[PDB]
Amino acid sequence: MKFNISYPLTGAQKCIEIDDDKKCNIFMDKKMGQEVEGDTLGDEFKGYV
Amino acid sequence: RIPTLIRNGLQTKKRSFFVVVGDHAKEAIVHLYYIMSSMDVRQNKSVLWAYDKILGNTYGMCILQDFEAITPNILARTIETVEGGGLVVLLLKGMTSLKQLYTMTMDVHARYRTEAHDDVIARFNERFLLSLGSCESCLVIDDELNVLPISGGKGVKPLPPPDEDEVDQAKALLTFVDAIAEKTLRNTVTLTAARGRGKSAAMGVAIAAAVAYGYSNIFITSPSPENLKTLFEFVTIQYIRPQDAHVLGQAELVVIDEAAAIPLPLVKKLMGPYLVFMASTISGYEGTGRSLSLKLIKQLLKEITLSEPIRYAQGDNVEKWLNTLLCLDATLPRSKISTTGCPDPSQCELLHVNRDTLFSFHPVSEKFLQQMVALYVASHYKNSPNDLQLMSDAPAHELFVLTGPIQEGRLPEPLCVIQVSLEGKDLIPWLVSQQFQDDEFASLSGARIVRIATNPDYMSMGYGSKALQLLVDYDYVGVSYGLTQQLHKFWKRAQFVPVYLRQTANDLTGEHTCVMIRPLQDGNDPSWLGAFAADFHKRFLSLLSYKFREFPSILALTTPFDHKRLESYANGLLDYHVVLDLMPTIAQLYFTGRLREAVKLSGLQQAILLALGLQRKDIDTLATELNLPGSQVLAIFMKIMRKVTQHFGALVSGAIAAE
Amino acid sequence: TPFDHKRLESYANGLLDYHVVLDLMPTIAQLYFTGRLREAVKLSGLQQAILLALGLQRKDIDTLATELNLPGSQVLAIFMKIMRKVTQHFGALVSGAIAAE
Repeated sequence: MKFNISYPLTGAQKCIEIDDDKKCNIFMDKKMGQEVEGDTLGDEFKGYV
Repeated sequence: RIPTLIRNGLQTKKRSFFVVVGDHAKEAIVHLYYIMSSMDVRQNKSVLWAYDKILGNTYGMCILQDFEAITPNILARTIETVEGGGLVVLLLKGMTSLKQLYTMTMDVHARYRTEAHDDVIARFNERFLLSLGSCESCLVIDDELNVLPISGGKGVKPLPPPDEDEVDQAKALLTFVDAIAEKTLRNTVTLTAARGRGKSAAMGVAIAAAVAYGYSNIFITSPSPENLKTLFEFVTIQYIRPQDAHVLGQAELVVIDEAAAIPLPLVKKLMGPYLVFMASTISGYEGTGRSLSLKLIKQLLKEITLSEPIRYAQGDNVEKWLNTLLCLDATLPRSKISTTGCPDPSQCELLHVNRDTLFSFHPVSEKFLQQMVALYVASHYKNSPNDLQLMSDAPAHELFVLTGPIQEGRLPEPLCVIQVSLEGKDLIPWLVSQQFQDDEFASLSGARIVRIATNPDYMSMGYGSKALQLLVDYDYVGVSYGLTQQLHKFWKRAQFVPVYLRQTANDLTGEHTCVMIRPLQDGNDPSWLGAFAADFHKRFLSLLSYKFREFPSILALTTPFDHKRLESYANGLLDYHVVLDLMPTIAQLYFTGRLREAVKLSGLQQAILLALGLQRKDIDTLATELNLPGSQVLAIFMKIMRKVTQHFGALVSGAIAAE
Repeated sequence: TPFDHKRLESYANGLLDYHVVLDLMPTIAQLYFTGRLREAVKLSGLQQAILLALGLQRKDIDTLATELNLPGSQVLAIFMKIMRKVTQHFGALVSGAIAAE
């Protein structure tokens, strides 16, 4: 699942490729615009919403 | 121009490597557009663009975009797919700049290196240049080359005409295969070959060739699937996977596709009840090491091999290129090509060498590393170039070799090798934090022993441990292996401590993967080892029950932390088994929880948590009862966990969720 | 529990069957958790490692008979003996009385 992550405040357009299955598993069965806890990305996203 | 040359190529049944090197837009993109219109084996070609699903199909022409990154496995696989007259267009960065290219520009494909930023991988570029430069076979088109000379092509140009391309199998199908004799007729045959040899097609023939009623009925099994498609398409073929296969015995002749991939225990039992054709791919990407193949064969075998490719003519320069680039060649197990080779006699000597050996070509050169690679690669059940790239460019790669007599420039072969891969700051450095308790575990550094191998002639000498000692000799060392009572003691004897025992039997080995650490520094690494080890201690009952196999965790040997773990499942992505087993933190939580632990709460998917954790009810079963669409089950489990924690302590859970 | 002790003695001292005491963890598994002994390779609760391999591992009767090198039927006897040993280690005086009456 590829990610088009935008950052309001500044106008930051970034694209992340997340191949491993285990991480994305949190987006499954979630509705549009819900609050994501991007800690299922221990990598560069340590404590993100 | 090249279009004429393309005509020759398809007639010959060969393929060629066309390298476009230059500016991304300039040489790469525009030329690709031009080539597509121009090069028409058929009108144009399929020109599949790669930047596993693809294999059954074949395509005329393709493009591999290495401009940013080069994933070698993908390159090798892509070539195997290409039809006769096809051209593989490799898109490269400016040639002068390519080796260094990779740094800020970096090899993006650096998923081998996995540093924060991608890097150079010069060595690989150097090896690549060597093979490419060696002969005329590959066409190099560089930018700023107004005109590129094309050897071959219409008119007189370089390319000695091969014969028009258009018996080995037939000799094999029933023929070598007629197993009737004073010796048993029923036996096990094992046909091995490189990819594209026709192993499957060969295996398909026997299916009908034996007729239901008539010759007889057949059967087929395979690991995680593999393209079942060719065999059967060439085929009564029916398929029940090995485990399900374990059910009842109907057939006269069993066929197992790439059995090497299947667990020895399961495989052996099955071979006993019937007569079989054993197929296995070697000498390629995702093949099986020939060293392991022999050990596997020994367990029995009538083995046969097929040398020529169905899809192309032998001598196809594209294929030669990839083999050489990838270091497909196996020779060291039987023997080395030199005065020495084959067994490595003499006293074994332990020594370490760095990556730098890669560039120099003299004593200690490309050859030493190449030899080490061949040995480790050969001994593994699966072979992969990712390993090769890692060995070449990746930082944090350290090797130790056990070599036989050394004197002049040329001496005998290596007895053993150890490949350490720093990790930290995949496999030992990705999971200790996902699976373990400290969020921080990912931060330190350690060297995983990715691969260790001792020549079979030399084994049980102690060289293996000798290798490890040399590694430590001059935060910790780690290893992950399929758990075996035997292998564990080896590592334990090595001074490793058992860290983790996962849930899923290795698909290949059939044993559960365990992880162990050899603490180098006391500051935090022995701490992480001991802490995990203790955690495993608490978990032990949980794991054994969960295993199903329910193997007790001996490991190499004869709470507030739980709250954190629990929050991680509830608040975040951590998976169920990690928290769950029979009773890690999750079951622990259910015991305590007053809630629906039972029909709803506890820990797991079903009654959401309890029915899976306590009951061992199926995911499908609770999805129906709970009335979830699937995937949602995990979500519900997480929600259930959150609820229980809140009931236990609202304030504590809030803080944990927060940070 | 004290009731567990009685049940446990009944398996060790008498004829009560394994499943009755055993399940994943009735008194028998309960005993293995507590028992320091061979609960693992030998002790615990069940036939295999005598007790543990069957109770914890779910190993087959046939499998442990070979490892343990028992003729069959004897496995149960060994399980019983293993249970007796664990109880004694826990409390010698208590077990003696229970065996007695």
